[PDB]
Amino acid sequence: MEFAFYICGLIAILATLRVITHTNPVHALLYLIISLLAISGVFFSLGAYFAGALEIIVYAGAIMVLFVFVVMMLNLGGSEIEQERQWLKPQVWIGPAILSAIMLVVIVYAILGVNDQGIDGTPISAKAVGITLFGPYVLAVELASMLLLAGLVVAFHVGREE
Amino acid sequence: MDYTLMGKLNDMVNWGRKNSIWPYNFGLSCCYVEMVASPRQADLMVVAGTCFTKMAPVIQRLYDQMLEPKWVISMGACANSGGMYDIYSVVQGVDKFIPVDVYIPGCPPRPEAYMQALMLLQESIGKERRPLSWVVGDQGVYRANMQSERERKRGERIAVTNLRTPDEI
Amino acid sequence: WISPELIEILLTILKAVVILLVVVTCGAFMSFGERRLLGGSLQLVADMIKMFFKEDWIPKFSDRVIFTLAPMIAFTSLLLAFAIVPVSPGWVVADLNIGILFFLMMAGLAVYAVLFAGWSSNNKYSLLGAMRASAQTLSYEVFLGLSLMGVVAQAGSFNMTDIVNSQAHVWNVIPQFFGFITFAIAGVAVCHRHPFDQPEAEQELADGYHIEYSGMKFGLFFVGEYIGIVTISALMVTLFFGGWQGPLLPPFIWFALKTAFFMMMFILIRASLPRPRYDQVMSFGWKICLPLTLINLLVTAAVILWQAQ
Amino acid sequence: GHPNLRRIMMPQTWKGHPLRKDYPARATEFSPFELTKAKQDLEMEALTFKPEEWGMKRGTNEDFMFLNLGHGAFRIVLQLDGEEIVDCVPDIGYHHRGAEKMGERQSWHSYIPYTDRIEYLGGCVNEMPYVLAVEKLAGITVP
Amino acid sequence: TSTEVIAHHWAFAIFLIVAIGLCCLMLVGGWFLGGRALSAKFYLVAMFFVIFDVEALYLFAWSTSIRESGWVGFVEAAIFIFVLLAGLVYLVRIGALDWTP
Ligand SMILES: CCCCCCCCCCCCCCCCCC(=O)OC[C@H](COP(=O)(O)OCCN)OC(=O)CCCCCCCCCCCCCCCCC
Ligand SMILES: CCCCCCCCCCCCCCCCCC(=O)OC[C@H](COP(=O)(O)OCCN)OC(=O)CCCCCCCCCCCCCCCCC
Ligand SMILES: CCCCCCCCCCCCCCCCCCCC
Ligand SMILES: CCCCCCCCCCCCCCCCCCCC
Ligand code: SF4
Repeated sequence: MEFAFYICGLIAILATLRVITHTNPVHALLYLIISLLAISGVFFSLGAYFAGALEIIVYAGAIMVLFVFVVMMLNLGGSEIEQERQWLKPQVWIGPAILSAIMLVVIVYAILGVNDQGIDGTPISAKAVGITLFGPYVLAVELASMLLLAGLVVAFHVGREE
Repeated sequence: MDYTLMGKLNDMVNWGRKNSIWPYNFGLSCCYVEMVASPRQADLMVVAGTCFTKMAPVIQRLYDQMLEPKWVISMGACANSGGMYDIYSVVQGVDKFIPVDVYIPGCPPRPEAYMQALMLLQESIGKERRPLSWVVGDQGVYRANMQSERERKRGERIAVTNLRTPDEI
Repeated sequence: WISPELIEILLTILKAVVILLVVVTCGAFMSFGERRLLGGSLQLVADMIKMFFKEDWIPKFSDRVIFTLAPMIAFTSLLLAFAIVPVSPGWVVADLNIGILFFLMMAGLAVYAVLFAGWSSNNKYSLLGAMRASAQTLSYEVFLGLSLMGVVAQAGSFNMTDIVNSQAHVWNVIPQFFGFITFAIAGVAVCHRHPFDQPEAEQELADGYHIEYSGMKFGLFFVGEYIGIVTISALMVTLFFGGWQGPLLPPFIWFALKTAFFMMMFILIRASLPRPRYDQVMSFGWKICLPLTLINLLVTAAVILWQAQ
Repeated sequence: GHPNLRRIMMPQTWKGHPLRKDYPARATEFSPFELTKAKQDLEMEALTFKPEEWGMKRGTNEDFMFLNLGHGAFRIVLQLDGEEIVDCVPDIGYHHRGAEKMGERQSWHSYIPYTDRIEYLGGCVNEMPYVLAVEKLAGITVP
Repeated sequence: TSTEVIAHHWAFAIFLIVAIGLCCLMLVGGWFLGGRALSAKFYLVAMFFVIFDVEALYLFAWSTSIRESGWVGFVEAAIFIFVLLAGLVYLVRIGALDWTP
């Protein structure tokens, strides 16, 4: 239950590292789906079963389908960027990578030194998440519906063809 | 028997190819509507009609889209040789430009003639040797020079004496 | 090296692999049954030999990874979605607490087969046709889950064996008739079955995504298609028709009889019910089936909370 | 004054007019050379489609799309506003057998099978007007 | 840490591994053997699927605990479902979901 967590975390890290340093959009989305599967494996290794279930049902099964759908619709076949590839020349990526490494080392220094009994991995089932969702989190559910309705309206208003 | 340019599995492969044949029926002309799958999935091409000069390229391209192993059956005198249309706009035979494995005379042949051609093709497939893999062994196709059908059936054809007279149905 | 935990885990491994081989062989047998009704095992073996030894050709202007990955998805998605179905007491592959949620993950991954095949088939018409097909499958996967959620509400949990045990007295086809018909429609839509076989037939600027797939990848698509309807029928049995529960026959016999009956019913409505239009399919889905699932879930919740003393 | 006087039976790159009396009826030698040219122009036809070599107009408005469609096999070029047909020209001549030229090269008796193979579903219906016209030429009244 | 749960874990692992290995090995056998020689309504329907799938996941969480939430949870989910149906009716009526205008 720990070996699965470490191997899935390593797979997720390597997959998003390949995502941010790739040029083909479909390959980037495929490696992104691979990392989402890995992070769902991370969730299942921790006992958050419902989180992994919604990770593959929705994140790697609805949102990334929309990203792939848009990629095929706009038909990116080397529109002046696949022939340039600025993110491989060092003057574009060394600076932001240095800044990100500094932020990572600051956050990691914050993480260490914090008391840790370990993660038990006890399965928090979907019925407990459902009880909490419609119990002490009622307005969160109703206004998450309101938020998704707002997103529906704005995405229709922008993206319609006419 | 002679052939033209470790053993039991070859017979197994031949049996599998022989019993599973997926046709691509080329319409072309009236042999098609007598006798009645993408070309990528089909392994047998049945040319049934006149090879016109305007759609010889269509036949050539749809033959080139198919994948090895591929066999060709030519039904009808038009696809055999040009038939009765020795004329400017007709290619005199589909074997001018694609290799044909079985030929059927007739204008049109019966559907049972196409069944007989399928049996002939099945025997031809069963008695040939092809490479098992593209990395091991000879990468050559060994077609067998089979006994001709008109010399095989010569004795019973010559032995015919009397037929029914044409004044009855 | 003799101990009965090792013996037990080897028996469960044997049960899982036996289930897997029976599923793949029943899918191949259904492929031949549909080919024949519209030695037989010798003809299937000869077909498999032809697909093995024909050359697997990849287009030069096509991505190799996506083209190779689409039939693997089309097979493995519902072939792994079968793993939650209990075919007999003690003969279930995995007793997951997510269950039909795991089935929903596999359906959501199954849409990627159509999308990937359409993109890797370097053709505008094939891309448009597969994009219409993926739009239809999304439009029916939008309510597949809720059509199952009615039964989850009645059983009270996501586990498969719990649903089967709640189907001890009355099978949920009788209370959840609308959930049953919506699940049947969405399952027949997800696996690309008739009526919704080829949505590109309504327009000549679109072509099928099965084209340019030749030989063994085409065979992967075919066997995965029939395996997908194997597991759709088995899930319909275990969610609406008692699973393995019956009065006289042994439980596996009852499950097999129900699954075979739904198999022939799917063959029959391939053979009988004709073709609707594409906009008719979209309108029917988005304007009938999703509100039907919502109203059925509300009525199910009201009935459940009414019958709670 | 004809709007588009192009070839309808022969391909556009055809030399000579086959029904003239100095044009030979019989088939010339086959060439893989010309065959691969005709194949390569059939492969590049969609790329180099010029919609006035067909009588079309307003070619790419720019919402209009030109397609080719595949009772016999023939092509028809379609001009579309979305899914509505604005104009279409059917490309025929893919089934041209030179039957009238064969009429000039068979005897009156031995041309009868060729009359059968025009409108192949007809058979004797296609046989009938030919023998009726030959019998008009021959001064024959049949019983 | 019972023998039944570890037996089921190993059985599920063997099922997944043998299934993916069977598909991969059969593709490998196919490749190795044998000789050689757009419209924006699609975005609209995918977007609607995404949004309605997230509201579906909310109902997924609700349905497994209908008994424990009581009538108050029924009222909350009825408000949720009514908002969802109002959005669906809005999309249908203003022509977002009409495929042939
Ligand atoms: C092997 C080296 C790498 C080889 C290439 C990559 C292959 C995939 C590697 C990752 C997935 C398999 C990892 C190994 C899992 C083996 C089973 C295991 O460890 O189970 C432990 C645990 C069981 O559950 P629990 O009840 O919590 O355990 C208590 C123990 N009594 O289990 C759990 O709690 C959950 C287990 C993890 C979640 C399920 C599996 C997720 C799979 C994600 C795949 C992502 C995509 C990978 C693509 C690779 C190729 C690019
Ligand atoms: C080319 C390869 C691409 C990648 C292919 C897949 C990679 C992984 C394959 C190897 C998997 C090894 C085994 C993994 C563990 C199996 C057992 C398991 O999941 O146990 C954990 C848990 C048990 O739950 P339960 O027993 O009910 O409760 C006990 C209390 N803790 O059960 C769970 O948590 C169940 C939920 C996890 C189920 C994961 C299923 C696989 C997901 C990936 C599918 C990939 C589909 C193909 C590729 C798609 C496109 C990339
Ligand atoms: C289409 C049917 C698919 C079924 C897949 C799983 C098959 C499992 C077979 C298990 C056989 C034993 C079941 C328990 C004993 C009861 C029956 C005994 C006689 C067979
Ligand atoms: C335990 C039995 C209770 C029976 C009576 C139930 C009905 C009365 C209480 C209803 C409370 C509903 C609260 C809903 C809040 C919705 C907020 C929406 C914000 C947009
Ligand atoms: S051989 Fe005879 S029947 Fe066949 S296409 Fe030619 S004219 Fe028609």
